[PDB]
Amino acid sequence: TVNPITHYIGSFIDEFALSGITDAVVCPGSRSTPLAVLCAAHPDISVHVQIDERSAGFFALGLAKAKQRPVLLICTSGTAAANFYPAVVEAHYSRVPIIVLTADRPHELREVGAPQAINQHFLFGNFVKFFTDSALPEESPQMLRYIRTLASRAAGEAQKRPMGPVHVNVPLREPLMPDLSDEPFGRMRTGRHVSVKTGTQSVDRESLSDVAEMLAEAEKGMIVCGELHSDADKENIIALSKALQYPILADPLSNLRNGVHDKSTVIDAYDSFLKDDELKRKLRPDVVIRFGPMPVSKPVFLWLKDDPTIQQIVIDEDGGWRDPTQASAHMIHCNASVFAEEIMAGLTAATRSSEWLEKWQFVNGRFREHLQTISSEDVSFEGNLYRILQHLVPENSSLFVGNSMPIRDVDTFFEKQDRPFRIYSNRGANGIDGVVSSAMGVCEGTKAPVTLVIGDLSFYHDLNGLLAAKKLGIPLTVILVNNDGGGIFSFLPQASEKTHFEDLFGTPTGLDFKHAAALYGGTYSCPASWDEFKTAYAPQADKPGLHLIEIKTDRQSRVQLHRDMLNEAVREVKKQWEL
Amino acid sequence: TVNPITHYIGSFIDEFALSGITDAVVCPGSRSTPLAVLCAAHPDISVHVQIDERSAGFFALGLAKAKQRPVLLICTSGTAAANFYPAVVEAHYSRVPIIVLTADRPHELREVGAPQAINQHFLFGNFVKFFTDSALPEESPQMLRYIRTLASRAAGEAQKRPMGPVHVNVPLREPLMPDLSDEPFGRMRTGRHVSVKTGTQSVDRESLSDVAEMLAEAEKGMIVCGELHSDADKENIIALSKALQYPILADPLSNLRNGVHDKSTVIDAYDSFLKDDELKRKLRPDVVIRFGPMPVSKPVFLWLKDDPTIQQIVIDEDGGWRDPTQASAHMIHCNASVFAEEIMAGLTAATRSSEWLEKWQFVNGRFREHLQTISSEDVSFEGNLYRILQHLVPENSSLFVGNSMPIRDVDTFFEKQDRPFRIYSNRGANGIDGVVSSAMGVCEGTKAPVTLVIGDLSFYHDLNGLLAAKKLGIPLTVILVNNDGGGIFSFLPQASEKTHFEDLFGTPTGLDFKHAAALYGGTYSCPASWDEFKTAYAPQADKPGLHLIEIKTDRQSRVQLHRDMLNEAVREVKKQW
Amino acid sequence: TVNPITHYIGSFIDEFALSGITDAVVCPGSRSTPLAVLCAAHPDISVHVQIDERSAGFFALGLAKAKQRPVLLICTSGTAAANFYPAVVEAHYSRVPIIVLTADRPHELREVGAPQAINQHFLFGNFVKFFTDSALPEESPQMLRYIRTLASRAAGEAQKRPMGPVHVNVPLREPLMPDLSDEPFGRMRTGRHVSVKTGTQSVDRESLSDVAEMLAEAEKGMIVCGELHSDADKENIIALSKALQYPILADPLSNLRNGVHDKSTVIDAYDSFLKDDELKRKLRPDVVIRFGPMPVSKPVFLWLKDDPTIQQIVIDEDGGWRDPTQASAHMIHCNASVFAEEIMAGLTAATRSSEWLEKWQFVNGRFREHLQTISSEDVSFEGNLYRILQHLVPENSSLFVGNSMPIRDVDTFFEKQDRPFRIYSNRGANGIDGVVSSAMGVCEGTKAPVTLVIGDLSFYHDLNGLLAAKKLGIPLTVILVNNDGGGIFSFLPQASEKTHFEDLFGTPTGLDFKHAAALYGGTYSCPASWDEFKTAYAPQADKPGLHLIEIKTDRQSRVQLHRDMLNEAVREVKKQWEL
Ligand SMILES: Cc1ncc(C[n+]2csc(CCOP(=O)(O)OP(=O)(O)O)c2C)c(N)n1
Ligand SMILES: Cc1ncc(C[n+]2csc(CCOP(=O)(O)OP(=O)(O)O)c2C)c(N)n1
Ligand SMILES: Cc1ncc(C[n+]2csc(CCOP(=O)(O)OP(=O)(O)O)c2C)c(N)n1
Ligand SMILES: [Mn+2]
Ligand SMILES: [Mn+2]
Ligand SMILES: [Mn+2]
Ligand code: NA
Ligand code: NA
Ligand code: NA
Repeated sequence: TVNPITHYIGSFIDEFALSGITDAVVCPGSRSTPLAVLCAAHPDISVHVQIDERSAGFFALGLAKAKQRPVLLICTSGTAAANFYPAVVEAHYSRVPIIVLTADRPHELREVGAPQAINQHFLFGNFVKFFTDSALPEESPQMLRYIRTLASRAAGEAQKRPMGPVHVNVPLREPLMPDLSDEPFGRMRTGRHVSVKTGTQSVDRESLSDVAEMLAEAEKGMIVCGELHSDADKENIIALSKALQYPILADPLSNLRNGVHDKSTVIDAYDSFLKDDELKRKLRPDVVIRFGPMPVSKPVFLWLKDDPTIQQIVIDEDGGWRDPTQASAHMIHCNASVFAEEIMAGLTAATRSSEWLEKWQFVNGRFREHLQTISSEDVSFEGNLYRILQHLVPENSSLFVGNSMPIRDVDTFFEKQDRPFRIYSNRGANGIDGVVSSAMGVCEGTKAPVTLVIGDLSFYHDLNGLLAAKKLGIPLTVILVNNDGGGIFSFLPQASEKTHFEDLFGTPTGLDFKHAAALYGGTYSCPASWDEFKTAYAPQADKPGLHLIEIKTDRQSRVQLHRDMLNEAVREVKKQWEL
Repeated sequence: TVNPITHYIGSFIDEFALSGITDAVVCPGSRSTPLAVLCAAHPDISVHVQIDERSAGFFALGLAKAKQRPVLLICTSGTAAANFYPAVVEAHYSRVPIIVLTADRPHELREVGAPQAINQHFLFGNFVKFFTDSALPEESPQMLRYIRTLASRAAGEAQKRPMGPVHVNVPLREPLMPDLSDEPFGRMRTGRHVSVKTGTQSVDRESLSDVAEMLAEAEKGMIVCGELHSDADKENIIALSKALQYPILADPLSNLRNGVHDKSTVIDAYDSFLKDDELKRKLRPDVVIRFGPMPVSKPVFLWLKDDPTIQQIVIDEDGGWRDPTQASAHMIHCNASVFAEEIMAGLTAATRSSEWLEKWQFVNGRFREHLQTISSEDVSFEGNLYRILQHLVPENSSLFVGNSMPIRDVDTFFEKQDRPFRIYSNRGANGIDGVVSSAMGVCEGTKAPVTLVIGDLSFYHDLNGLLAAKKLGIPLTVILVNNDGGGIFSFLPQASEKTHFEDLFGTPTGLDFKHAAALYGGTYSCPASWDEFKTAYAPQADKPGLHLIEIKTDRQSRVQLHRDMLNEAVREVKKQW
Repeated sequence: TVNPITHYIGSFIDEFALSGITDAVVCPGSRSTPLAVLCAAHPDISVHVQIDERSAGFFALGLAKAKQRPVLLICTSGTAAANFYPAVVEAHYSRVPIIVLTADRPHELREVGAPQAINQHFLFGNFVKFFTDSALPEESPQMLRYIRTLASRAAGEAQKRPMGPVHVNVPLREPLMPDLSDEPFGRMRTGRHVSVKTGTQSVDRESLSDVAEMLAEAEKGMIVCGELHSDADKENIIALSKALQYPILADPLSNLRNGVHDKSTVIDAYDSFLKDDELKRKLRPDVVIRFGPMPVSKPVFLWLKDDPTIQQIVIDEDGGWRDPTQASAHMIHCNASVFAEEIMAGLTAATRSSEWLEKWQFVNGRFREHLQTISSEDVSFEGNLYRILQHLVPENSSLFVGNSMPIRDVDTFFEKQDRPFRIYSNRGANGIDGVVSSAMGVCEGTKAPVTLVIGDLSFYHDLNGLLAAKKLGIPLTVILVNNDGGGIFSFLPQASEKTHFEDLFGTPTGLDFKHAAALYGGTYSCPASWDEFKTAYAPQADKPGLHLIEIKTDRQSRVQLHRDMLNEAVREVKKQWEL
């Protein structure tokens, strides 16, 4: 008897391959037997095996995040699928295309207390934009058309704007092993069963009129740019700002701070200097153009929120609604490059004055220049790491930035610079979970060196993710910023309420992470100065190697030091202004 | 200028305490500040701080599994809550009561791209029997009544049969820090705002007629008994099987293989000998009574499923539907003790024939007796562990058993004995996830020694759960069964196909676990013999102390040796006959 | 002191008006007080009061279908909202924008057995693309920004492609009456709080290459056009068929059969003649281009489904996936006009051969000519009503076509003609529910005459929808095709199993509908010939006026007369073809 799984799943897997899927992250199980095996057999899909399904999730995340096209993510029936939940959520908010396949029992064994079986229908709720429970396998030509169409449709839904996770629950009946000598991947058509052509979203010159006029009329504007992934969008946003002569508050994930592009318009110190009331009044713009999601900067958020008379224009091609201020005045569902090209074409020919832009460049330059006069030697002040690391991230490598303080410190401390490198971070939901695995995935995805900057609780959180270093031979340099607990919470007003603060917020572990390096076969460094940090820090991607570089820092004293440093620089700016 | 959070959340947490909540498992975060601070400040609730929310969830699972009453599980907004999903699923199917509180942002900050904010409504779907999005804090008498009522209700729901997880999403608005010096816990009533009294379920004399008739008139019955947690139900199920003279196929989770109760009726080798067609025909029963969920034994499942003419009577007080054979003939939603007694009170004085019982005892005695003559010295054969460890587990302690082969090996090799101890396992959904933390929770829950028997892939899966040892000073003995990979898959007929087997199923980590022991401050042992295993093995609960005992075994040769051993004790049974 | 509801809900309703809402369909209730009163008081919103929520829902459906922009749909707490489900489902599949607002009890009165309170959270599941449970009313400036933003957002989501229903559940605390003397609609800005600019989707020249290339090369192509709304799209689809010389199988809902456009390419008898295997064999195309949802024609479906080697190109601007054949070869997520212009731009100037097209025009013309010769005098044969009615539908009016046989008969017997009028049908889910109220709403919507052709079970189903005639003074001409039961089931192979058929499928009512006309103050006709019909039939929209025109037909003999009549025409075609 032919087993219907051979050609049904064969066709399913083959069609994903035809769709451009080149990678599959697979977690072991018996029930998922045919999905796994057939991904392995298929010559166009590379299989990455991961034991911990939570890490597996964030690994696929990182992979897909790197290439901006989907990867398969496969597990067996039971709590295995439930473990994907954190990564699916992050993928949903970050708009990362993932195709989740979960094996399931057939109907006669569901909802009746069979071993390892759970309700997998709509498991991920609305975090996935497409869900289906595939038909029990069948061999008819009509059902093979159905299964290939399902695969294409799933891949198509993942890549369709609001890119995100999709979910196919795959019930499978016993005899699970596909017959690999019976052309399981056999096709009827020459190429793709169905090719899916998704498109760009545009808003025309005319409906854009209100916005063009307010931009034509406002000398005082600023562009706020969060996470960016498109080169074209970056070139065009930069061009747009020169045409308007508006400064760009550039979030680190925007990657406008680091590159050979023109940066005269780029402002990198705003998170610090905008905490001052007086500089805010001075730099208050009449109009704001936002690109991408909200920047990391809390002071930019508070600024737009607490001053709603500032007219915000929000550009989001995907047509979502990302504006926690409730104060934005225009929500524009337009490709960033189309939007910028249209505005530029509508402006008059006269080069605008750069006076307004100069105020910003003045405040920014004077801020950074004063910071330079303040010592960065002390490795135990957490801030200094970033003041040093910015200059050392090798050209064309990736920097994966942990949540909690590291993404805030990168924002605070990274100045604009001429060397290309990519900053990545899990900013859809800001989890400290699966960060190691995301960085691992990014590495698989880019095939270039990756540095991961990460706090100790986060590191601990995804210790399991280090398995990929050896098991998959994935090179990674981890900069572990270890202040033994949750350093971010020291910034809360409630940090003085000391009877509970340490138990419930500081939460130290006391862990010696050199044992984690050994566990996962990585090398270990614990530099006591930047000279020896520089000697230790050498990311690479030519061969396997896990390098843990641990920096011990003092969370109990960092807040006052941090604030004195910045306040002192802000104070200097105000003095220069008065000259 | 009062913060409404002070008394609103104060009243919320205080009421949980009034309901009998004594433990809160708490994961750090900003938005959950009042939840965590108030649990900490309240004199009746012990706080257990966990960093890894996935671990935290299984830690709470184990705590509530040990006590059969709800604990609080708390986290802040975002992917934190999503990390509770695996434990919530297991609690759902194991029927473990847990009250999940997830901090959220307020409305003006939801669904709008705010930092760390996710859609938390109905987060766990129907794995939870009760969900609500609680009101934004307000301090009026009416809303304080509402909030106290919600806590009790949440508590009551988790304990209402099918016990299980419940979820309250708690949106909170800045000023987050409650004012501790302003009587946050103040009430209007002397005790509980609302006391919830749930009850036992009963089916009456009449409705049990057809069933009590068939049992009376059937000589050839067996009782299948999986996981049980009731002392009364255990006694009565035994009483019952004496009155009828039916054998009891005791799943390890029934715990009927290890206690002071009478065990003449208890059968423990069935999973092994029922693999033979001939012994099955000899011992084919007319009627089967089931208590608890499905036993671990696949052969018992396949028996009832492939011989549908065997009449099954399934007893389930919770009214669930656990029977993947699709062939049971009576589903009875009645308390196990009430059912047993009603069946017994309707039996005549006609002292029952025990030949049928004796056929079972014969087969069990002969199986065990022959196996005993087989050498157990080789530490590298996985089965031997359980053959030795059975006699070593301290009295009044707990053995937590990992999924995959360990629960199966416990089934195969644990014989009935008089030494009392409890066996636990995550058999709701058989995950290899969070097993270490569940054992950790059981230890906290019982304040008695705990031994965890776990395979290597599962141990790696919840390495992070070991943090509880130093951070919470919970003692634990871990017997790490390391065969470097997924040993269970070797039993599959598809293990023969070699090109992919190892990659996709074997999946070795090659991890050296001594480094893990160092990481979490545990003492390490790697005994080459049962003598040094004995010296190393010393579970205790008086002080902190993590002990990792690694047994290296060979999965490549394990199956063939396992089958020989067993097929030989079966052959020997068929001859003694 | 002040009631929060006054400015909270006031700001909510005012912002909907600022969004473009001009109509609110409202159902009475106590808990929905502020919603209904404030809509009533607002100068830009017309309130339409419907008692039966199910009718209300379909009425809102027709109103929004007519104008292609959203309306408010409002009811109190409880089963009232559950009665919107059928309309919401139809709006979802038909892609009709509706903003559904449901009043609710406050938290302290929910899930605790309070009178009339049900769980309204996610009431409509995923039939709505946006749902929220709004905050309890508050008066703070931040919450008035939140609620105005919510109104904009709800409106924006209903109009955002795949247009459809959205749901806001509105919990309200008692004292419910807003203070109308305290400027409930007061703004913080001049004009819209946020303006939402949706755009259009385009695929660029380059990713259209393969499809353009195959279309330039395929002589034998066909365009299949289902429900259309855009005038630009019609013009461009027609232009494209001439550039390519492809016939357009024009579904009645394309409205390509009844307008001033060039119809030289329009094929109208395909549903009939494509039932024949030999004509199918002769007219088989290599490529198919689909616009709009699937047509009504079952024969076209089965054709495309059973010959998967016919290469289909489906254009769907909204990004959905409408193809029940599982056989399509390309899904293009692109504006139809844009797609059309791109293909035309890539075509050479060379004369396109018209022989292929002439085969189709020949078949169609011969079919229709032979049908001309078959008499239509018999008012008891249902087909005839449509052969007569097509020339009688007043120019610039609407024909709303009931589901079941009417839509099929319209497809069968409406030929192309130069007279303009619009045909509407609820083809989203094909329900026989709410058709009257839909019609009523199309009349409110177009401010022009509406004719409704509907079968008797359907007409019975929404008898309540006729209240809108008296109560709301809406004129409607109802052509009631009464065959006493489910006429359509006679085409089933199972109409022979007489032992259960009449009981389960025929389902006669015996109802004398003149009582219904009387109940609702309508005038009644029962024409015995087409002459009496031509005399009674006079759709208008200047005054109130409900006209019920009943046609009694015989479903027992219909099928054979129908099939004989069409097969006769088909056979004439083949004869003619041989000459
Ligand atoms: C999965 C998850 N759980 C909890 C949180 C709440 N949270 C935000 S920051 C933080 C502490 C992070 O500590 P660490 O990684 O050491 O960085 P640090 O604060 O020391 O810079 C926590 C627990 C979260 N963001 N994600
Ligand atoms: C969370 C989860 N992922 C995957 C599975 C599928 N599964 C069942 S047993 C097993 C292998 C476990 O290996 P180990 O703990 O070493 O036990 P062994 O098979 O060697 O006895 C797997 C992957 C599961 N049950 N749960
Ligand atoms: C709400 C609903 N219920 C049932 C159906 C199934 N259905 C399709 S046609 C039909 C019969 C309708 O009869 P009628 O309106 O008299 O038109 P006729 O069939 O006589 O052409 C039914 C019940 C449906 N489409 N919608
Ligand atoms: Mn830290
Ligand atoms: Mn193992
Ligand atoms: Mn009818
Ligand atoms: Na492969
Ligand atoms: Na406490
Ligand atoms: Na009005």
